[PDB]
Amino acid sequence: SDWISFSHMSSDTDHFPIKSWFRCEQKAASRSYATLGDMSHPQGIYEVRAAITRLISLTRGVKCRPEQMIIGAGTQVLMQLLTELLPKEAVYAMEEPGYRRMYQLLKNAGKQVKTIMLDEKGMSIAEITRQQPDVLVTTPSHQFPSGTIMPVSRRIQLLNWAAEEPARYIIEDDYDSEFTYDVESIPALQSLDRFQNVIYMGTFSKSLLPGLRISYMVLPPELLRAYKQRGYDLQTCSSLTQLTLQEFIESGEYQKHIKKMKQHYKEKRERLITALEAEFSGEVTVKGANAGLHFVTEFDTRRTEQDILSHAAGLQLEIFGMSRFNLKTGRPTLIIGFARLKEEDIQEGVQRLFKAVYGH
Amino acid sequence: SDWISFSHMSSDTDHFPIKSWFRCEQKAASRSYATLGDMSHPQGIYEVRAAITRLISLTRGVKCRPEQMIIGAGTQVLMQLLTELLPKEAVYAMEEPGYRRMYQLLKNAGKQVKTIMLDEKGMSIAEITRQQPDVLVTTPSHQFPSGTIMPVSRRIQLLNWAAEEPARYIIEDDYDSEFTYDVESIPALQSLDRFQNVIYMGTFSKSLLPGLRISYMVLPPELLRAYKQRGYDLQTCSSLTQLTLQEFIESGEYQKHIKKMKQHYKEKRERLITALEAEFSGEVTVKGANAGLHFVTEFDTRRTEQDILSHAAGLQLEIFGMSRFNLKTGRPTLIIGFARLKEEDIQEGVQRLFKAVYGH
Ligand SMILES: Cc1ncc(COP(=O)(O)O)c(CN[C@H](CF)CCC(=O)O)c1O
Ligand SMILES: Cc1ncc(COP(=O)(O)O)c(CN[C@H](CF)CCC(=O)O)c1O
Repeated sequence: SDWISFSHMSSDTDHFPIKSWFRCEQKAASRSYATLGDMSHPQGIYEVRAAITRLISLTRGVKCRPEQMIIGAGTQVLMQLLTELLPKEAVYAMEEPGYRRMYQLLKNAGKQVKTIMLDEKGMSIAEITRQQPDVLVTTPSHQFPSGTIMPVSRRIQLLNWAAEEPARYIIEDDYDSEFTYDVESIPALQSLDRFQNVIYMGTFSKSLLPGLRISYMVLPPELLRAYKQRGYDLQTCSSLTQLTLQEFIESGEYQKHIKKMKQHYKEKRERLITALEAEFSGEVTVKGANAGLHFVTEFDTRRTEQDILSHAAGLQLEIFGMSRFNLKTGRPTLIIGFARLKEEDIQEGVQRLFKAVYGH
Repeated sequence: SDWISFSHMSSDTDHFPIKSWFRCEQKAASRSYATLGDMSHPQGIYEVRAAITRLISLTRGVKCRPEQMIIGAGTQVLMQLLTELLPKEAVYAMEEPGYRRMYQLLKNAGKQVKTIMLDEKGMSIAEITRQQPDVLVTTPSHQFPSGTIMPVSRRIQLLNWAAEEPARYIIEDDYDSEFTYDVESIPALQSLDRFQNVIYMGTFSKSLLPGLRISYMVLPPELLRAYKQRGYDLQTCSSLTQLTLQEFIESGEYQKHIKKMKQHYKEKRERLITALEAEFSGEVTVKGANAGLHFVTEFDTRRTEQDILSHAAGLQLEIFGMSRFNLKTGRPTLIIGFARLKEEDIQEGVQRLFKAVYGH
């Protein structure tokens, strides 16, 4: 099987410093072996939380203390916990299109979920004003899946909405925030907030490996107060993985890895986009390519979205359609992930994509 | 700080084959490295599930197929999932005393939880008959915390109750089931069932390390059918830890480890009990010492339970009281864990316990 992946759900393994990660694991183990016989602190190991706290403060401008952070064996399990801290009758609002898994979670939890359309600045403040939700779920760095980078002006507008009335919350899902392309980084919503109505959520799945299972979220003082009154929660993220992450960060291996990958991802994205317009002779529209590890491609073709997806499968091309992210009409659109995609598979994979779309 | 631990929440690190575990990790990694770039199958990696399936079939007699198993980053997260598969208005029944964390979870989930007292055969079938619950939560191998081993006759009685009426479930929490002392092993409730009304739950926290975070549960066909209709769940247990566990088991390292520890735990328990009656001159009543990694000690003393716990702290002795496990009166009773307890700390720790109980 000679498969080529344009999947957004896969990550890079070719350039991941797996030997350094293991060497960090050995060092952390031989240093904190005796602690492995006990269960971790429910919020996660303090030193690990402190290591992440410093990191996100530098890279995203996030203001927090380690006592506010909770780890974190996946965004969903943390989101599950978060819904139980927020008001039970809270009305949730998600981006349309958006993360369907998180949508289905909220629906299955008996919560009312409203869908918010997007403009060129991302999540529409006009629609939020109209539908009047309680909790916002947004992806500022790189809108999942449209890829729109929410500008500061829109970020300020959401912050104002949350601040002008009591019991309003913003869940900043800062997924896929490590990378931008020929545009500058923008501070997180949580950092621009003059108050404390933002829950910041992050993950290491795209910067490290998705199989590692480490996420985190930062609670506002009152929500943190509600969490501590539980007293029955147990840490879900592995202790070995926590201590390995701490060493990986503090040894400087993480920053060294990120520095290497921004250049790698920049070059690969450039080649892929160049190859796309070359093969399609400019008959492909690329959207949301200024950040993240995926972008969107629309096609002027007589074929439907599943006809394309079907042919791609027969051509051994792993790809997903944009209708996957509909929560609640025009040219067919696909999502193109280039994290796992090997550089040598670019020209071949783009040729296979052409056949899946046009036929020949 | 020269602390001695009688804690039931700690595990053995002195005799854990940590170097073998890492060597298993290296072998599994170099063999399945490419899979680390993708998220695991939501139920867990199939080969890992199959490895656990064969294991529990041999040791506990559990009848199941890998398709029925779900991993599994902790019993609580699996129990959380289980409450969402079972009927929403299901009335739960737990052992009194029992696992307070699991009790608080169910209460926080808006579920009605009834408490069932114990007799010499464990969870009272007479009280279950009287209170008429929907779902039973029990710990047959070693009752948490009383330590009573549920005999087959009582196991059969619970199975009959669940089978004589529709929509009745038994959650077999087979925690602390690896070890018995001078008594024979008893097949799991799930294995003795002539039908399929039992959910079998297990963990590797006591056989391996609690920081590893690997648990599992086996669903009945209909409950499995309800799980698959979700389609939004993500695996919470680390992929590296899964693949390491598989290698650890299949290489024969696990069986070799268990064989070594049963002899270790047997000798240590014997010495501890011998030391207890020697120091206390026979004025200590030991209960529930035929299995598990802890037993119960009652004391004829004028001191209350927290006076004892307080003095133990000042004497640098980590210990917990039995009132910790009350869900909803006589001689003070403490729980004595001997998993982490070093052999050289037995005589000293038992002397410290005497001072905490009697004063001198
Ligand atoms: C909106 C969003 N926030 C966070 C994550 C990270 O979750 P975690 O690693 O468990 O912390 C994802 C990633 N979701 C998966 C990407 F591979 C699945 C995509 C699909 O269902 O199309 C995501 O979309
Ligand atoms: C009844 C019961 N079933 C399972 C587990 C194992 O859970 P997990 O490792 O996450 O799979 C425990 C262990 N509970 C902890 C033991 F250290 C805490 C004890 C306390 O709260 O007293 C337990 O009591």
